[PDB]
Amino acid sequence: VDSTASRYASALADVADVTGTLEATNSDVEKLIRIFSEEPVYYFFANPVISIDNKRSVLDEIITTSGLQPHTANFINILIDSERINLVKEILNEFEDVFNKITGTEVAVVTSVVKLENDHLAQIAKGVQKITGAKNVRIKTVIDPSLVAGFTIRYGNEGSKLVDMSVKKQLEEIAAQLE
Amino acid sequence: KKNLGRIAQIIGPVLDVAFPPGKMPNIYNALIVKGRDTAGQPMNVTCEVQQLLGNNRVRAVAMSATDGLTRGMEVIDTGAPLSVPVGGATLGRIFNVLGEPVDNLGPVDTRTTSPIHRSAPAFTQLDTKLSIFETGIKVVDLLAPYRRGGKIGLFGGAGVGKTVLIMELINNIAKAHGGVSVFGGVGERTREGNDLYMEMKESGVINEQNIAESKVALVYGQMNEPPGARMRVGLTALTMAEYFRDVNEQDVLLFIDNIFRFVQAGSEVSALLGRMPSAVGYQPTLSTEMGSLQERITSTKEGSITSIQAVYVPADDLTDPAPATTFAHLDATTVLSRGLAAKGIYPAVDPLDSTSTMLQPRIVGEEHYEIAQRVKETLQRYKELQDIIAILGLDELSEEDRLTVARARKIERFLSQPFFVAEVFTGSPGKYVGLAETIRGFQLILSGELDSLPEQAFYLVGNIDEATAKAMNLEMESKL
Amino acid sequence: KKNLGRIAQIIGPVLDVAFPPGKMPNIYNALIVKGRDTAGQPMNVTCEVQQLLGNNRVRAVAMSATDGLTRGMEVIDTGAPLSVPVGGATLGRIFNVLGEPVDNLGPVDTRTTSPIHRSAPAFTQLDTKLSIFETGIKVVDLLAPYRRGGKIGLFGGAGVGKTVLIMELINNIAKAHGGVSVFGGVGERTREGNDLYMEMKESGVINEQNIAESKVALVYGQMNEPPGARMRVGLTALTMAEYFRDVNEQDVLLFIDNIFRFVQAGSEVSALLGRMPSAVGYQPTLSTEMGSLQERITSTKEGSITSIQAVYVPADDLTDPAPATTFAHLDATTVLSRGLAAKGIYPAVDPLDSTSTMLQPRIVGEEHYEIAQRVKETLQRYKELQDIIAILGLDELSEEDRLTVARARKIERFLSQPFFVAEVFTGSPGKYVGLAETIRGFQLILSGELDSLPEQAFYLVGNIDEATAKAMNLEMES
Amino acid sequence: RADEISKIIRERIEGYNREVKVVNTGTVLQVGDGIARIHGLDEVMAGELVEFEEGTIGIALNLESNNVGVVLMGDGLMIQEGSSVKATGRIAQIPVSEAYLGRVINALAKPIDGRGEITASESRLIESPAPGIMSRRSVYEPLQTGLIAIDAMIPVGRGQRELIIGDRQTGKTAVATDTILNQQGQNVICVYVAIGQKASSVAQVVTNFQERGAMEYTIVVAETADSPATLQYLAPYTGAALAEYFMYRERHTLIIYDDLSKQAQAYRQMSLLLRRPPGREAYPGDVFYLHSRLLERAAKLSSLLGEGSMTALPIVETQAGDVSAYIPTNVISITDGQIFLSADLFNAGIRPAINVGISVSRVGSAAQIKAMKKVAGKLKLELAQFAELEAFAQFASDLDKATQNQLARGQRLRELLKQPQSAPLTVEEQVMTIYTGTNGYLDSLELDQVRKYLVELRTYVKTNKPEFQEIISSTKTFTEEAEALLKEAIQEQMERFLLQ
Amino acid sequence: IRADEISKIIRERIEGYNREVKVVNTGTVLQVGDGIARIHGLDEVMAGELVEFEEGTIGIALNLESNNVG
Ligand SMILES: Nc1ncnc2c1ncn2[C@@H]1O[C@H](COP(=O)(O)OP(=O)(O)OP(=O)(O)O)[C@@H](O)[C@H]1O
Ligand SMILES: Nc1ncnc2c1ncn2[C@@H]1O[C@H](COP(=O)(O)OP(=O)(O)OP(=O)(O)O)[C@@H](O)[C@H]1O
Ligand SMILES: CC(C)C[C@@H]1NC(=O)[C@H](C)N(C)C(=O)CNC(=O)/C(=C/c2ccccc2)N(C)C1=O
Ligand SMILES: Nc1ncnc2c1ncn2[C@@H]1O[C@H](COP(=O)(O)OP(=O)(O)O)[C@@H](O)[C@H]1O
Repeated sequence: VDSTASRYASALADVADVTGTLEATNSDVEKLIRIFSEEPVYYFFANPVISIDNKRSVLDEIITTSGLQPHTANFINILIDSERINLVKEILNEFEDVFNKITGTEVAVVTSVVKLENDHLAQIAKGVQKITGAKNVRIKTVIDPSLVAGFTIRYGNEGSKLVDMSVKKQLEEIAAQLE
Repeated sequence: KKNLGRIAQIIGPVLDVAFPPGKMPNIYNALIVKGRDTAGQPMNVTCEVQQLLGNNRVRAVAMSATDGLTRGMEVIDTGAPLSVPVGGATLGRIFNVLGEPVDNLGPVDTRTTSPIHRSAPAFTQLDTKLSIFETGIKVVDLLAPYRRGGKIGLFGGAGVGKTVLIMELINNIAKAHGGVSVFGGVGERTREGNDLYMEMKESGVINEQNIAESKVALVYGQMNEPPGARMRVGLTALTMAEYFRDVNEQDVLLFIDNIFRFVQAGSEVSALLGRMPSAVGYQPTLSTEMGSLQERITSTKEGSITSIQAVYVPADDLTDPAPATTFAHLDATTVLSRGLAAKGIYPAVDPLDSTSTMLQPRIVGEEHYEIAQRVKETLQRYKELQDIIAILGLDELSEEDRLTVARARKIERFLSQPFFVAEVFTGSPGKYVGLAETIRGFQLILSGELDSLPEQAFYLVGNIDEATAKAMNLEMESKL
Repeated sequence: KKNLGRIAQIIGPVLDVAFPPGKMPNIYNALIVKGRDTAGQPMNVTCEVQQLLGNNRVRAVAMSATDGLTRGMEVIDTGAPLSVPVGGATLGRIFNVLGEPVDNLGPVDTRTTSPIHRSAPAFTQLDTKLSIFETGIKVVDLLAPYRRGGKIGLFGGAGVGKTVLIMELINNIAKAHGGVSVFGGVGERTREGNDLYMEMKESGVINEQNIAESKVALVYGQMNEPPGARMRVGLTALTMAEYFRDVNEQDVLLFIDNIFRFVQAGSEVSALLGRMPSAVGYQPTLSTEMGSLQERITSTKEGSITSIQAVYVPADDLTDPAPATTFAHLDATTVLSRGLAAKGIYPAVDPLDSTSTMLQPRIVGEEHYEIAQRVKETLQRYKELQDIIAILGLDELSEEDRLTVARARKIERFLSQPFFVAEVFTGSPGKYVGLAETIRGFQLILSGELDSLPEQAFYLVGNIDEATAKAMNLEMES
Repeated sequence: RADEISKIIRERIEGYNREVKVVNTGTVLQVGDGIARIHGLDEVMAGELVEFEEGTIGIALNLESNNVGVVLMGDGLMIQEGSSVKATGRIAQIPVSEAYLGRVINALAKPIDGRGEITASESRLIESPAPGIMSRRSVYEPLQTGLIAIDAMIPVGRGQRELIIGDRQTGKTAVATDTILNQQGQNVICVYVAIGQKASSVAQVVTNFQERGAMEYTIVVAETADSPATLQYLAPYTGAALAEYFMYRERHTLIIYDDLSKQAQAYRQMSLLLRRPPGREAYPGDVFYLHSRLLERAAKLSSLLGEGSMTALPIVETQAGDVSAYIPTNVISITDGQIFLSADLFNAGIRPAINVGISVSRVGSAAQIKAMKKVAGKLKLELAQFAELEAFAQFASDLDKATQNQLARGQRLRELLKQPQSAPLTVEEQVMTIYTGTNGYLDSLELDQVRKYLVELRTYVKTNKPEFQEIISSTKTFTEEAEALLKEAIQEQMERFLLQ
Repeated sequence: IRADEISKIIRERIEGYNREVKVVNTGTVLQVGDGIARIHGLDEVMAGELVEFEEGTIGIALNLESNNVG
């Protein structure tokens, strides 16, 4: 994806990769996400009327108190420097996907009528790993009562591909009659 | 080959593919997209890198149809420009943009191949000989003497007769030419190409019985093809003919039709590639595109490429940039006029606008030069007088004014000729007319020997004795 | 609960409203901004959703003024498209683009209401009834006959006579019209609106008392209205007319004046909405925006809508896209000319240009067809000889050429007819002359029995008998 | 029997419960006026149909880096933002069979006549390749139009593109309708595609066809001005595929696109709604490829392919006679000759207003028979030269007798070519007409008695002598024997016309 | 979706951001096609100055943009 968010995120992920500190950066990114979720933080950091100096100074105090990887502190200084600071939330979003595509830990989202057990979780994990070829499979768990009785899994670099069987059955069997 | 790319964006025949970090294709290199035929088998679609655009991504134009090609597909980097098979394995065979055989016969002998994108010959390499050849068309051989070993041009809108004129020229020059002819079909109708091929079969040119006895090689960039093929079939046929002239060191005939469709395809592909539109819509890279064709097409010491190519002119406007640009590279130019085409005078070569570089005394002979100048003079007098007559009336002119008007109408009739291939259009048989016969007839018609014959006796006649006999026939028909 | 949203962008009529993450409105839904004018709540600020711009927000165009709307206004969603009152409550009243009665009278009954966005009638529900219709305008009755049930166009520039022509047609037809008419003004003068309303009152059509029976409903969006209004007032009038047709099973008239302001309003809206512009300034969706209007006007198997739509031709250029796309949709076009209007030959219809599809013998009779072809022939020959005569004069022409030119002068003057609604400018009482006298008079002029008469005898007369009487006067004044 | 058919349906249901497949489904981002940027969907093809939540079909045109530009095939009203859309796995397939004969249909091959669905098993793609160089042969059969002008001077042949270009109300639709209606005895399949036209106009056309008899072998691929841009754009290609189904199966076809300028206008609209760069005058650059990809599929297939044919006769409109416009010059470049209709000739009486001086036919005598070629091979050049001779001799005061007689004969020729509406002329009438004209028999009688004498002569040969028609039908050559018969007949009818 | 931002230059800056240092000694080729090439670095190059690509292709620095030399 050619979005400047994806560009900066892939650059940061490649920096962390060539260091070997991928998980150490990923933790700090989980932390930076919940930093920038608070609206005065992002607003102060994004609005141009606020001086670049005290922007970076509050940034320095956040670095000191929170604790960030050296290159990630360097990079948030880079964002404040180069004015992609409007794309901060988007960069912290795209970093997850670039990390997943560096690692092979593809996230597949299963939604059934209820929660399922670890046996079915490992079954769908093995299925996803055999059909995709991802070195790891991490599964998101979300409930969907709109389904009648069945399980629905999505996967892909985005959640594009999908197999589903709860209500799809009802639709395909009513359509072949109301054709 | 080893570095495999991933299709990232497909906007029609303008594609975007990403590559591994440091192994990126080169500009003009070829890419093979591992496509998929509808039945699940692969359907290989070739491309050609146009623009390295940053972040390991390159923009390549697909030489084939882009439909059916999903994102993230496999792409290779061949490592070479589009290479085409050259030599004797091309004679008698119809080709593609990529040099593939499409006449449904044996596969060509790949053994000799030469990449399409190559340089022009150097300044020391140019042959500077100046000589005209006989084409058998009256107006051509008199007013626009074509230059043997140069570049000729056919300008006009559609339906005015440059494809029929190029067929007539093929008919007259191809078999008399002792070497090999090449025909690059660029952006022309498939039935036009098929009729040409059926004529080249029936006329025994290709000698189908023994392939690799033919003296012709056919490349067709039809109009159904995407802009990539319409861009590159000219350069394909040019690389074939350039091999023929380089190493087989023989004269070549390189008919091109249509050459405007090459610039058309460049203009279609430009804006989507990322270029800003220039004037009326052509690409910014128009002058250098036409350069990369024309300056590659030139006669050298070894071989001589004679190229009779036809320039489409949109809406008969010579101000249109691509016709305006070809004019600088074309030695001998002929312009077809819708007036002459519509009035019924065929071929419709507008004489006063058509000019050659060969019409000079030391080269064409003083008699040929003086008669050409007198013909142009009388026609120019006629056209400078025609609207004044149209308003005033015809009686009120002087003796010499009415005289030159009558003679110029008769000359406008006599520059018409029945063509060998235009039989289905005229009904009469085509006549080959020699240069001596033309010069003599125009000398007579200008001096006023024939100054009592019907003007209509000068219409669709080859020689001048035919015009006298047709006057006799009309004179007897009036007496009956 | 209707889902409620705030406003984010305000750039003229364009209003970008942020809506809750889950429930966004659909295309063309009536959005109602709350609004806060000087003293109280002007809820009248009404929009329609045009796009969906992602991230739970949509784009709207305002049918009202937008000045004064601050960021953060609450906006409800009606859930259904813009619906206007239809039926018998609308008869004799003036409405808006919004269907709010500006007739300065009681409210209107909202029992039966119809949305402004309705699909075109199906292919089985049309009809192929080829039907003639006389207007009493000589040139209209002869060289471009009008079709009952089909759309008609008054193509012309500015100040040439489209409004006077359409008013003359209204006087000739909509008075004795046995059905029920609907007049919709898409971007015309408030003066013309008030004048038409006063005439509809005093002439008795809009009955002052007893407004239940008027057979005419006015729907007006003038030229001072915002583009969001001037783009939908036509749809409003169209929904009223098609209610009459589809439900009450009546034949309906619909005089629209004029749809070029509909197109122009569309262009002004699209430039604001941010679409890539089509030919030089128009919207990309011009053909579809026009056709969505036009294809709902055609007659159906129950009732018939015979609409007469003036069209303003910009800079007197028939090449411009809005004329270029309206010419296709209309059934019979009537091309006015500024040249004839300046030379005084009124109405300023270009005879050769105004070409109907009904001028066919199977419809109009062989005599009508033949005389129409002969008039078209002779006027064509004069149009050809104009280039010569401009420089030379009529003296240099042949006997047959000068004959045709004299006949064409008499013809192009006999085409002229004084109108009842132009009686204030000409002073001369308008004449009504139908087909039985039209065909006969033209037969005589092209036969040449009246060759002894001058030209000025045929100028500004209704019948050939009145022409001859004026000739007798021109020979009484020695 | 309501339960037993339901019993078969239930027996299907127990076997039709679920099919496992990785349906590629994405989220909708932006919905405006027929175009929908879609998120997700990275394994979709180019031009693959997607089906939305409403049931609205789309076509995935622009596979951008992040989103998927998708044109809707209909309205975007009920498509909710964020709702999911599923890819189908097909690329513009249409059902096709013999049942379409007589059925006006939408661009999605949906019967808008309401006469039930079309029994169509086999499916052909909307976009197909054009027949190659060896998948065709030279055009040699004639395609009769009925008009003396088109059938003689600018002929049209089975397997040739021929453009009907002209102004408004200049008879283009009438030319196409008469060319279709003349086919009733030649056994070809007719297709009349209507792109962005009045629903009432289409209703008039289908009424005319149904009551004249031209519906046993005609289809109508129509969508009106209300229809979406992508339907106005897909109508000609769907008509082409419907015709090509027959063309491949050893049939001769005739397709008319009335009109093409509305298709190019809709394609321009959707190109500009996808934010593609606008070229010259808001048309995209690839509009030439748009028209050529559609037109190069009308060909005359070779003997190995069954010698099938498809003659395309598209219709365009020029505004005020401006041939120099973009789409007019594109179509006169792509088609194989063009027929220009002039409002000038229309007003001046010349109907149908064929302007042959700027009309051409790129097939020539191979789109006629031996008889019509013998009678009118030189006629176009001689008639253009006589148009000059009659246009130039208005300046000279007095003419010499040869030129005066040629001028009179050319004027007789001009009176011959007048053809009324809905009147076809057979090949026998056409041959005898061109003969009795060109051979100088009408040089005597006046320009107005010319046409009535022609009618009387053809009526005379029809009543008296059948062997003339028998010869020109069975042998198809204007033999010396047939000319002897014809000259006898012309002399007899000339004497009869004199005495009467 | 910006030029000059190639996700490798951002890497190099993330490594060496400490303060903005002169980089005129070097220069890299970001985008190249149809006769032009956008070039990074070269912060002291003049307008009109010949810039010499590796492999021998001379160029001329015509329009110096924000962070790239056209
Ligand atoms: N029958 C007529 N007799 C005399 N003058 C006329 C006639 N019809 C029109 N006119 C002239 O036309 C002018 C205005 O015409 P009209 O308002 O009908 O057309 P318009 O200006 O195009 O309408 P609108 O501007 O409302 O679209 C008047 O000045 C009037 O003199
Ligand atoms: N051969 C003919 N003889 C006499 N009249 C004709 C002939 N052909 C067409 N016409 C007349 O021309 C008129 C318009 O014809 P037609 O509808 O074909 O034009 P068109 O090009 O379809 O117009 P538009 O541009 O609106 O589509 C018809 O009313 C018909 O009477
Ligand atoms: C001085 C007038 C023009 C005020 C404007 N009003 C309008 O133009 C009309 C009334 N519209 C459409 C509005 O409601 C306000 N939006 C504007 O268009 C405008 C347009 C505008 C542009 C540039 C300068 C001034 C105004 N508003 C700013 C207005 O309030
Ligand atoms: N020498 C000729 N004699 C008669 N007609 C001709 C001649 N040359 C061309 N034509 C006419 O031109 C028409 C086709 O023109 P064409 O040559 O195909 O145009 P273009 O050269 O632009 O393709 C043919 O139908 C034919 O009638």
